[PDB]
Amino acid sequence: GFRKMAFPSGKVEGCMVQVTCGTTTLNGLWLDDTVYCPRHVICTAEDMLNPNYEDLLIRKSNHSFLVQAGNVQLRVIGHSMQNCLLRLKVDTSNPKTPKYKFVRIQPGQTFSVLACYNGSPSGVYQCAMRPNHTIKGSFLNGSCGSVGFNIDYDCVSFCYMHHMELPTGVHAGTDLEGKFYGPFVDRQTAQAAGTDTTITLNVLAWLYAAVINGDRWFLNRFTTTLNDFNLVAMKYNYEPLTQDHVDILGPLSAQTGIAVLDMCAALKELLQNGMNGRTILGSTILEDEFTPFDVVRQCS
Amino acid sequence: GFRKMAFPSGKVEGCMVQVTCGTTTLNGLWLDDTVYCPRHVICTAEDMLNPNYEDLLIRKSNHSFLVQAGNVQLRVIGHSMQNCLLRLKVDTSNPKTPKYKFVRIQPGQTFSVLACYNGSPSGVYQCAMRPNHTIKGSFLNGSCGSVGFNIDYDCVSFCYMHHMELPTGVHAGTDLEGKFYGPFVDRQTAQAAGTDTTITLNVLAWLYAAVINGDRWFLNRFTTTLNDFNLVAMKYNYEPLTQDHVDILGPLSAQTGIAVLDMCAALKELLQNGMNGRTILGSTILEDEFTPFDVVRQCS
Repeated sequence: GFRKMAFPSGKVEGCMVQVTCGTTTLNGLWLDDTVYCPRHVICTAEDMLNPNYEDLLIRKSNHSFLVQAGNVQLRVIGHSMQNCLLRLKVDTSNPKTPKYKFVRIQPGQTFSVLACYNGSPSGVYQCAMRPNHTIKGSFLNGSCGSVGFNIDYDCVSFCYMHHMELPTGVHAGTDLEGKFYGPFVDRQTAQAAGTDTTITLNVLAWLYAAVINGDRWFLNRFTTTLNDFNLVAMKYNYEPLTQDHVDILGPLSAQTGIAVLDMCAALKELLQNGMNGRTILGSTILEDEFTPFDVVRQCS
Repeated sequence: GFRKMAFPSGKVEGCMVQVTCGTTTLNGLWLDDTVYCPRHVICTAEDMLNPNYEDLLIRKSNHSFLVQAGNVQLRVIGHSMQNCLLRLKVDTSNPKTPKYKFVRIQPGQTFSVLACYNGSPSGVYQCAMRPNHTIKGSFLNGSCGSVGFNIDYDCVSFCYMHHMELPTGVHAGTDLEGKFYGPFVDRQTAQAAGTDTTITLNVLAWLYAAVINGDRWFLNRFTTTLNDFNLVAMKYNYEPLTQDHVDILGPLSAQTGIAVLDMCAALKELLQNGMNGRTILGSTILEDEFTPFDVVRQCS
């Protein structure tokens, strides 16, 4: 039917390093003469419950950080903290640094994650930021420091760095300025994901994709309004829709001829009676990790 | 719950080229001083119904093939045919050639596909060879020449090249010796996928993964035998199981303590009554594009 596709990972692979302090190793991101990694690399098992990061960091020598690219040591010559990241100054600029920028993404948006083990890339996956500010993700197990990204023609937009696994096994992390997505903290403490919800905009996008594919069976038999839509959505643990969501679906509506509120109607009826024994795009679930942007890029 | 992860694509990205003949463009694979591409690149719209490949090829000059790496022309200096592939000799060895080999995979096995547009990589996905020798794939739309692969530490095992879209929109292709998977032909003709089935071994693997994850709810309440298992499988359009499949599940059985025939029992009961309103690894479908090998690599 329709596959979740990740961005090609080559540009990011050449930026993955290992960073070791003491007995703790994780992944860092080497761009130009900086390596970024989770600041929790400086913690012992005992530090991790309530780490004095500022104190811990200022006590550390540059020599205490072992940064390896493959097997090659890059000497650190400065360290500073940025929110919940370390910015390590290294003695070599990465010759493989791509064109990049750093972006903070919004809940609901998608990105690719290059899962790594101690600086070795092992695989790539496509995911979304959940409304509860986690990633369901479930590979980032022990690959803290692994990064999430989007690629716009030649430019790499880094948007996530993995820091922690929460109790449910979902992943929590920061943007590349070191600011957590969601209310989580980089310590080993009592914290849980909020209740999650289904990304309604993304489901609508996927319903447009199904239309783009040639599916029309599920088109609405009745009209809805945004309010009446949101009463059902929520019974079904879907995120409520706003007019601004309605607008985002503009181009897809244009491409397909199926008005946005007609599609909201179709989703309401799919939820209440249609997805009983039926499939769309070959699937029995309503996919929510494709954005309107993703659908246009892949289905057009 | 559990994500399908593709291999990192960097090694393959640096091998993607565009090959043009006449008005037809597609992707080729540049390794050492050879470029491989679908031989149907030499066809016109009219050739494509019943192409005389041998004649077409022998009439062609080397100059008639435009091979571009990015925007850089590689001059072809010989062409020969290999089954349904062209092997073009080019004047430059790819400096980005990784360690590679070519393997033919079996139905049921998995691989990563780097989907490209006219030699530009656009995304990566993980899929399986269907029992009916197609890929459900649904991105390979206009990216003939795109390749499928597995990566074993440092070595790239190329196993697929995309050639055609069949009427259902599934993809058909060859191994890197140019031999089709399945009964398909590289012409525009009357040919269809066979009826497909569910990859039973892979579903069993995923049930082991669920156990590895901490799920035990679905464990069998009754015993089965291989024969009695295969009567149900088939009602449900699952591929029958053999003893050799039973054996392949050896290591997973070892790791989990759940005997293989106990897991077959659990699947039979999941099919007949358990997957009614319930989920495994967060999903309401029984996943069949993870092999026993994949599960060990990802869940261990």
